[PDB]
Amino acid sequence: GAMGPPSSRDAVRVTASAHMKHWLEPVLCEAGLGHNYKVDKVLKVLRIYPRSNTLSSLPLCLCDANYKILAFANYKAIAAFERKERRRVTQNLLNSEIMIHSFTIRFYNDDQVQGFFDGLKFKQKASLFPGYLVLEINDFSMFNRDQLILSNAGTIEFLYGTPRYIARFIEQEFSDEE
Repeated sequence: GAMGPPSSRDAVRVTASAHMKHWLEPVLCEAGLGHNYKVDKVLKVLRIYPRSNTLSSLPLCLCDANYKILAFANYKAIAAFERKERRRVTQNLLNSEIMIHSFTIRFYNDDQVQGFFDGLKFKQKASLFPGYLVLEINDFSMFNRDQLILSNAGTIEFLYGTPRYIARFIEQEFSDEE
């Protein structure tokens, strides 16, 4: 007395082929992104601190392929996931993979990151100017449906000591010259 028909004609086929790639290196050199730039890449988030706003999107910590930076999504980007998925993205949607359509570079200091997170303290080794690279998510979308975590984030280094990041954004101008 067998029961339950086979799943073939009624069911569909799923492949899903996507792997993490290093864009932090080429983006700052090959792409030379700066003030106004827009590229498509994958990003993984490891920590999120929900707020009373109940927008399902707030300042969170993410780790890329080469380094881990701090970033926050704009309301325009926040409302997007709500319309397309009508669910909390910060839960498991962000952890999987995200494709940012547009993003802008921003500098953050010890005080800025403090308020940005529950109380994460970043050491810049005695610095007056901001040495933290923070991105902005104006509009993003779910790239990979599958849920995966960046287990290689531990081996990844920090941008706080990267001479390239500091030289490209800080060494550009320091003295007022006036």
